Amino acid sequence: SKENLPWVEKYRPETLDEVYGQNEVITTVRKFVDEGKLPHLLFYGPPGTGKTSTIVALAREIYGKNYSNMVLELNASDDRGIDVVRNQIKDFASTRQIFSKGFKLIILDEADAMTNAAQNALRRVIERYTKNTRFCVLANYAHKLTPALLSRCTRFRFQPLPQEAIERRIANVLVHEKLKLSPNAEKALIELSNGDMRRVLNVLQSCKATLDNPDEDEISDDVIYECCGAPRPSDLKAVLKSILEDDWGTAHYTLNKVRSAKGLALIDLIEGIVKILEDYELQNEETRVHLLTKLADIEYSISKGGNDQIQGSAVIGAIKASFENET
Amino acid sequence: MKLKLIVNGCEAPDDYKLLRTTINTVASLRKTAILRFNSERLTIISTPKSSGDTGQLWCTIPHDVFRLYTVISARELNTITMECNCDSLLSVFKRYDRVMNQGSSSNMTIKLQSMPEWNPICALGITFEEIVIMHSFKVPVKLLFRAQDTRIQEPMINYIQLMMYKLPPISGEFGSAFHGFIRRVERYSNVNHIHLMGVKKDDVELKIIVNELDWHLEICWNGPLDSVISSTHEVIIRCKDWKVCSKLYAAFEEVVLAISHDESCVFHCSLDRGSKPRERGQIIYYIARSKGL
Amino acid sequence: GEQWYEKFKPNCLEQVAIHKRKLKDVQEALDAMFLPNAKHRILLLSGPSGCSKSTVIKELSKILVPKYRQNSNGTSFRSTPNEHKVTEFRGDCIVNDLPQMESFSEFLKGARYLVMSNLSLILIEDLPNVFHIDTRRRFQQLILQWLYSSEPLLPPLVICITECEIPEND
Amino acid sequence: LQLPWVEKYRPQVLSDIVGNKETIDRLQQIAKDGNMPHMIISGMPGIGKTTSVHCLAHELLGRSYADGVLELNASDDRGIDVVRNQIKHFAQKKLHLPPGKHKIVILDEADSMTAGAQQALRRTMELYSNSTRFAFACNQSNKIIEPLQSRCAILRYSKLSDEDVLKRLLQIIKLEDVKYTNDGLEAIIFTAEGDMRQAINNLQSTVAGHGLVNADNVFKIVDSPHPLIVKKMLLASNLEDSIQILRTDLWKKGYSSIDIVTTSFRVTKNLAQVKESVRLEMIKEIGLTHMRILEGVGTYLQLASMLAKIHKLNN
Amino acid sequence: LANKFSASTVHLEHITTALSCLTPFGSKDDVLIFIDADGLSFVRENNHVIKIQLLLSRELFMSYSYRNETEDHMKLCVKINHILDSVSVSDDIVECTLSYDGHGSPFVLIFEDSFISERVEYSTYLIKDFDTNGLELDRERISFEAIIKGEALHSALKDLKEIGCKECYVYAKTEANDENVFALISKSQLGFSKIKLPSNRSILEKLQVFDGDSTTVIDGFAVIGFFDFTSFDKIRKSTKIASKVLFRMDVHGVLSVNILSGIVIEVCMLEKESIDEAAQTEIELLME
Amino acid sequence: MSFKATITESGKQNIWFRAIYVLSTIQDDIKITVTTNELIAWSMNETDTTLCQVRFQKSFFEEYEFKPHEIVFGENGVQVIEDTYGNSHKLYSFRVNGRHLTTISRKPDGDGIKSFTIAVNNTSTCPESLANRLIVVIEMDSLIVKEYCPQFQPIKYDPIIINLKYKRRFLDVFGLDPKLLDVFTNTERELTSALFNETAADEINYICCNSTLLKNFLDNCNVNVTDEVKLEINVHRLSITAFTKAVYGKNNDLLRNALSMSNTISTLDLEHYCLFTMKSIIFKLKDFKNFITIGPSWKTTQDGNDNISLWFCHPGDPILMQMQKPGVKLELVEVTDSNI
Ligand SMILES: Nc1ncnc2c1ncn2[C@@H]1O[C@H](COP(=O)(O)OP(=O)(O)OP(O)(O)=S)[C@@H](O)[C@H]1O
Ligand SMILES: Nc1ncnc2c1ncn2[C@@H]1O[C@H](COP(=O)(O)OP(=O)(O)OP(O)(O)=S)[C@@H](O)[C@H]1O
Ligand SMILES: Nc1ncnc2c1ncn2[C@@H]1O[C@H](COP(=O)(O)OP(=O)(O)OP(O)(O)=S)[C@@H](O)[C@H]1O
Ligand SMILES: [Mg+2]
Ligand SMILES: [Mg+2]
Ligand SMILES: [Mg+2]
Repeated sequence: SKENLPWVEKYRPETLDEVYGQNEVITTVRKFVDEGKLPHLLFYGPPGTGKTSTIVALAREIYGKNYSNMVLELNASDDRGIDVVRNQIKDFASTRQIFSKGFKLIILDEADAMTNAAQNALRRVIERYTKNTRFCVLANYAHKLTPALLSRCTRFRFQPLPQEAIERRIANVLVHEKLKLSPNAEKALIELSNGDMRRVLNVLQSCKATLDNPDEDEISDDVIYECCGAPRPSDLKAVLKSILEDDWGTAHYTLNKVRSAKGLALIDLIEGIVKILEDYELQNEETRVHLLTKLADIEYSISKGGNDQIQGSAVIGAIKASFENET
Repeated sequence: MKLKLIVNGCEAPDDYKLLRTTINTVASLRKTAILRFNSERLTIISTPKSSGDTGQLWCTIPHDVFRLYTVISARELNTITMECNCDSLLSVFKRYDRVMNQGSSSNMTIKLQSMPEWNPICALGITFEEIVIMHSFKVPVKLLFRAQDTRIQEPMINYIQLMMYKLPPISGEFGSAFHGFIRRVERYSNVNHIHLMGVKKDDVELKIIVNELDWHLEICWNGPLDSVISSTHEVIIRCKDWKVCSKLYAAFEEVVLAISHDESCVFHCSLDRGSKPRERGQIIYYIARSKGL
Repeated sequence: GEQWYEKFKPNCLEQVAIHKRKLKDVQEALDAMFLPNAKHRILLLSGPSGCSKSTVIKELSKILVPKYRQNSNGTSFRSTPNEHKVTEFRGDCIVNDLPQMESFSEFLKGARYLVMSNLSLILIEDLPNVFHIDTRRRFQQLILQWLYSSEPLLPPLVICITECEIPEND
Repeated sequence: LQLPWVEKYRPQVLSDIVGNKETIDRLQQIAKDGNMPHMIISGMPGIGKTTSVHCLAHELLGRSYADGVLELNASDDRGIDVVRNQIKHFAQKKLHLPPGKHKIVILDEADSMTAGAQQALRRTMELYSNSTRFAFACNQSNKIIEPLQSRCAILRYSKLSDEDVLKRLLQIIKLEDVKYTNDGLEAIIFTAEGDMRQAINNLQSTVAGHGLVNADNVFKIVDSPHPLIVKKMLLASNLEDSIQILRTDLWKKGYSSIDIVTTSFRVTKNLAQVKESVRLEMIKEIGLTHMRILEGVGTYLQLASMLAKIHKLNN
Repeated sequence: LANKFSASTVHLEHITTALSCLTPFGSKDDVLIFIDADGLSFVRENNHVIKIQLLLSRELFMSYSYRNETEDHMKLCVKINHILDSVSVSDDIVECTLSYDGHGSPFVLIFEDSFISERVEYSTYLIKDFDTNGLELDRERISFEAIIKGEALHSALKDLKEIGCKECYVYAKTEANDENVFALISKSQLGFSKIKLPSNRSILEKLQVFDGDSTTVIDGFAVIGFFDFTSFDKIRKSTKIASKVLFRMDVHGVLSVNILSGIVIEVCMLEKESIDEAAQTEIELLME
Repeated sequence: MSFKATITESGKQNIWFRAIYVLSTIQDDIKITVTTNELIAWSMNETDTTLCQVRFQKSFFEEYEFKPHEIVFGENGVQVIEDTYGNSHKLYSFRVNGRHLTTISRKPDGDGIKSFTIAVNNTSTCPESLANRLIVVIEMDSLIVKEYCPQFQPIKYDPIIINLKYKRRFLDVFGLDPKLLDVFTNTERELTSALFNETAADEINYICCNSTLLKNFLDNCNVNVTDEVKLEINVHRLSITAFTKAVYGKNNDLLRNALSMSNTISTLDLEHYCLFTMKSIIFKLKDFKNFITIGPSWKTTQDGNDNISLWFCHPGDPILMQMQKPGVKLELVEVTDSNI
């Protein structure tokens, strides 16, 4: 059954009606299919915005139960070399229709991983077979796509999911499976999602697993932070205040206590402090330059692995030195 | 240094077949082979070290095969060591075999000659008739130094960790069945590494396995297999080695197998001859663990 | 209809757009290579595109080959005097019973016979598929065998290589 | 399912091609005279290279187009064996074309052929040039080996001007009876960036999605080009403004960091407003950021630090 | 036996010959096995444009046991690595038995000889969401139907394979006075070649060109189907053992081939999207 | 139809296919010349060192029609040749890919051919699509018909008369065993029927030998190893050796190993031998090896046995090999070494 599947797959939209946050694109595609004027599509966007789900739902709507033999889907997991493009795709696009269901769709998922030769060969396949064949190209990085392929496909940008769409989908998930989510917990979940629905679903599943009895227990912000392990906003505010106001010893003690009470990671703390500082009042540009450069260098050092205490002291010193420029 | 050999296929067909088998086997493994002509016997060696890894083939042919056997040299035991291209000798041997099949009593004469027209490099002047057309072949060959010849040595196999397996004669009632058993695994496309296993208590049984994430091939033998005068003995070997063993088994009768657990495989073939009994020519093939346990 | 660079081709050695010094050097080298027992066996001409390598080679052959070519006694293929001053290798020839890599070999093993009464200048401008590793190795081995060959007589061999870059291809 | 207008209204005669008037007139004269030489047409994608070559071949041949044109392309195998057999036999084929005409081998997207294929093409052109002519079409002319270039006349197609795009768009709109305004056509031209295929596709999408063509309607389907936003981000007086542009117009719109860095490098290459040293330092910082992103740290903080370093260099 | 499905037989040669018809469909694809009381069905689909379905009847198997009363049939999937060679096989009779116990258990094939015992296990795979039954022929509207001998069709397919055929044209025409024309026109490096079957009953038996309806037969209309030879050559092996071949074209352009040898093979292949003008002109010239 | 010919015999089909395959072996494109009396399929390599000719008489085909006056398309292939007897001969020559012709002429595996037709149509009422295309119609015994229209390029014919000169020299020098007189008369008849013209410097050597021995020797030879072939003729024996020359590199290192394979027979075994009074000649092996196999394909029992005739002269002069069949003539010309 579907109950065994992870929520990221159990709650995969089955129809375009369940797709949220892409209203303009959804309406444009509805009009295209209704008027029978669907052009070559290029869905460009970051991970987990609903490109694969949207195209699958569109294919279901156009055909219905024939989606198996009306659509050819190729992704990175499959071989997509020049030879594959020259034989399999060419054969699929050069054959007549089973039931004259409009056209044949080719979903080149994760096409940004295709080789340049494959794209060059595929451009003329796209151009030659367009009377009864359609192409959809899904990508997260456009610079990996050849300029000609970009020009020959109508581009649709999948923006990060707005807050309202994610709230609606969370409400639908809660209704489907008995569970309660506090407004503060929902706000924290939205903040940590950063416009990714996969993160939303994974965190919700893990938070339900965190709750002892998922029948009468309500998800709270504390549960969300404990499950995700990310710092709470209060900890970030306190550590920033200590760094910007307290002495070196006090700041070191505060940071150590904050990151040892819950075993927090320094990368998350630095990201939170950066986000907080990005919306502060600065009277000098050199302060911002110092903050940005030093913090970016510290994150780069952290990415490679080093001494945790050294990096924490580096963050504290960089912040203190940069903020000394003011006044 | 004088070398003169005379061969007659009509007389003593068994030893002629032995020579054919040795030449074909050496030519089906590598490009060049070592020939040691001694006062008592002729040795044909196919080894990777020339002048797991690939296996080694050693063939010993008694001097009684050749009607005339004149081997004279200044080295001990009048040993003459040569390096010869297997393809040339193999082609000459096909020519002689078809000439004999056409029906003739001609004798093949092999001599060593120096070539000033062309590590001294010499030629083998293989000459035979065909009823008459004179067939002559100057096969290039390289004379090998005494020390270099001494470098090549027969592999040694431990006899305490090894158990011999006696195979049914090819001419017996079980010969065809055992040949089919051997060839069972020579018809699968992607199979490259077979897994031979021997179980003691039919006193003993031999099985061939192929394990894969998708495939599981397993062949048992139910015929009477004897052990030449503890039950876990397995070895992984390439399919080419097993095919070579299969071809070898189809020619000889007293075939013996041995599996040194996770160490190697030994395939021994002997040709009995009546008279005490004459020296028994042998063919020994050593196969190294392709993958191992 | 005919393109001018083909219509207005040189009719003599004096119409070739080649400097005097380079022309004299090529003349001397080629004349030396035509001697009964010539020290030099291969003339390797390298240069950019359209610098008149093949043009000057052919123009010099038209004058040199008739001078050294031994007269025949009615052994010519046809009644014509066998106007074959230059023998060139064609890299797109696909005969039936021959592997591709063996094509050039089959050319060279024939080219050796174009000496004395059958004297002809062997020009190699259309190289085999040297981008194939095995083909390139075979070509190098054949050239080495030609250089180290042990025949009393060989025909002059000229290899014209147009030095050019290979654009970065996908 | 009607065909898209990019293909429905594909020009069939050279006189219907807008822009590059000089080269199109030269092609018309070539078609009239018929003495077509070997040629290489290079230019930006979607400006009328394939269309121009096909129209020239059609005008030259007519009833003999099918038997006198051998169209090869990237999607079709174009190896050394192909040159050895198919191209060779086509060149050897003896036709009966009018006195001043020759067979045409259209090697579209010729900048992707293998080196061995081009080396064989050298000989096939050296031998079969009396009755066969080659019309290479590519984006970069240098991608054809020099021996082949030596025999071919080079035509570089320029980027389409606004006037030609507007004229062709107006003709298409009149044919389709599409309702339009001035601001909408201006926006379509601005977003086209000289690529007429992109312009036609955007116009069709806008009309099919919203009906009447408007500036807002066009902007809905098509966003502002990424390079212009990046250029505005780079050319800034205050670091705060550059950060605001990067956040609102690039990060929040769903643009990956790698794309932003690559476009920043491309823009800095062609920018001519500051001294060489400043541009050099900007390129250096962009390269450092690209390195730090390729190893996994594709965060917004890295781009912010890159902008801060660039601004410090400017001052 | 104590298994959901267990069959045993001695006519291993027939099963091997029938299974040898599945080779041309590649080695990186998969084979669907349908188990039912009626018998065995082997299904392969390639490029979503060609499919083959081979039926093995109950009578062929000496003993058949289908104890899965819960479901009238069982679906399983097997990867074709070298399974074609596995079921390929001296003097002594060889008994072939197939065993399968529900989903999650390997498909077991055991060969029993006088002194040799073989057992091979094949792992199963998740059934592809793609429905292999999506490609079928509509019986209501059949453009034309033909009956041909297997030997002649196999010879023609071999001839096309030899010349390196690249594109294939199936041409069918029915005229008055018992005039039947069935031809294969190959576009290849040779140019355009034509192979026309005779009007003799022994080779070409009986023809209709309905024009779409399956009821009325008209005379003068020619049905032309354009195919990629890659798909068309995948039935040559099936035709080699064929005793009779039934061809059917519908208006939609799907080609159906029934191969009768008590083993029946049904193949459906699609037609190419469009026909080039030069190809049509050459077809007209060749047929005049 | 401008040109029409048909074959209705299995052995004739076999020999035709073998000849076409050999010609495709020598050269990628085979040259077919059609005349009122014969059809000549020939080839020559790029080095101009080997020339292979196979002439099929009109009797080789049950039906043979040649109407050059009807040809309109490809007029550049029509040629006219003057004759010594005040006559003009009209011929049409074209070039056809040898591989395609071979792949069209092969006998199907299992099926039999009842008729094999070759036709060229370039008349006034010739469809444009059917212009400069060779028409081939193959009928199977099962009433199946196959049609092919491979492209052919018109060309001009330059006759080779080296064989004529060699025959003239051979007759002048060596012109008793009645068979030798019959050979002399046959050579004289060949010289006279041809529409073209006819001390110590008149070296000429002739050897007629049963093709069985040479064919058996050559079948075993491998061209990849034994590149060269050397013939030694004495007054007592004939030796044929397939050999290779050793090549040594920088430090006297073998760059290419040398192998020899020789067969010697007595002159009594030879059918005929005539020497100018140990004569050694050297040439290539591949073309001779492939050429010796064309004749036996027909497997005829009547007329004469399968004998090969060899003519040669001083080193460096060409060597000529000749074979005959009831309606076919096979000729091979090769260039020999000039070391001595
Ligand atoms: N608009 C949406 N509405 C509802 N659920 C969504 C939406 N977008 C994503 N999801 C959920 O998140 C999952 C992500 O599926 P995808 O469509 O493959 O995401 P994506 O945009 O393709 O990410 P990439 O680019 O493939 S890494 C879906 O299976 C849903 O469970
Ligand atoms: N005065 C001239 N001198 C030399 N070449 C000329 C002259 N006039 C015309 N040409 C032609 O210009 C072409 C260039 O000469 P080539 O010798 O073929 O160039 P190249 O040195 O061979 O370079 P590649 O390798 O062929 S691109 C030839 O086709 C010549 O026939
Ligand atoms: N100059 C032009 N005038 C009119 N329409 C044009 C012009 N350029 C492009 N188009 C239209 O855009 C379509 C595509 O143009 P193409 O010529 O195929 O693109 P392109 O210039 O060849 O780029 P490549 O090389 O294929 S990536 C044509 O079919 C026309 O409808
Ligand atoms: Mg996806
Ligand atoms: Mg040149
Ligand atoms: Mg183009």
